[PDB]
Amino acid sequence: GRTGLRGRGSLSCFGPNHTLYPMVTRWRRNEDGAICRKSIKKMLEVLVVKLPLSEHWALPGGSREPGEMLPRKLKRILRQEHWPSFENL
Amino acid sequence: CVVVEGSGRVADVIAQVANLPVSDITISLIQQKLSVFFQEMFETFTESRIVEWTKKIQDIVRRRQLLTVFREGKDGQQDVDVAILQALL
Ligand SMILES: Nc1ncnc2c1ncn2[C@@H]1O[C@H](COP(=O)(O)OP(=O)(O)OC[C@H]2O[C@@H](O)[C@H](O)[C@@H]2O)[C@@H](O)[C@H]1O
Repeated sequence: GRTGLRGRGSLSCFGPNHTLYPMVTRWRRNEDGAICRKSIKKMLEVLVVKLPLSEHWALPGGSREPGEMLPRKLKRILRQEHWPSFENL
Repeated sequence: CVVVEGSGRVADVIAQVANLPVSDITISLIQQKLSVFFQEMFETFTESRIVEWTKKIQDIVRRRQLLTVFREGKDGQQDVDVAILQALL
């Protein structure tokens, strides 16, 4: 539809600017190791980042300007260097 | 047998399933209502205990003649006597 602002803005190029948002999920265990329980469903854990000048938690997702290292474009400094390519595999 | 409402763990889970039809008991519904009232030891329940307690609650709420709830009317909070008399009759 319409947004109200003509132009490119702070985005890279026109149209879509393609990016990949990976998410990691795992279960939340009790002191015993069994799954903690809600009223009906269960408890889930995600791994999130907080940047020093974002004041917010967000997903470690990067712009898909590089091919496979776009999660590394989110998480080269975050995850690893060589084992990062292994986890990318 | 008269059960008293608003009292404790087993009393509430019997009193909730009082006027329900006998086929409407689901083994999911049993552990659902169980783990909220047994919230201290809710994780200590296994499936065999759930099916045993479901069978017992089924065979109890079948015989609707021999059971009564106190209902915890709580506006007069009259006596046990008004409950015990109807549970006699
Ligand atoms: N979907 C969104 N929801 C909320 N805020 C957003 C979103 N997308 C972008 N922003 C905000 O827009 C601002 C500019 O976007 P980018 O800088 O392109 O986003 P990013 O590169 O992921 O963040 C860079 C981070 O580095 C710090 O220097 C800066 O404080 C920023 O938090 C950022 O502060 C970011 O918080």
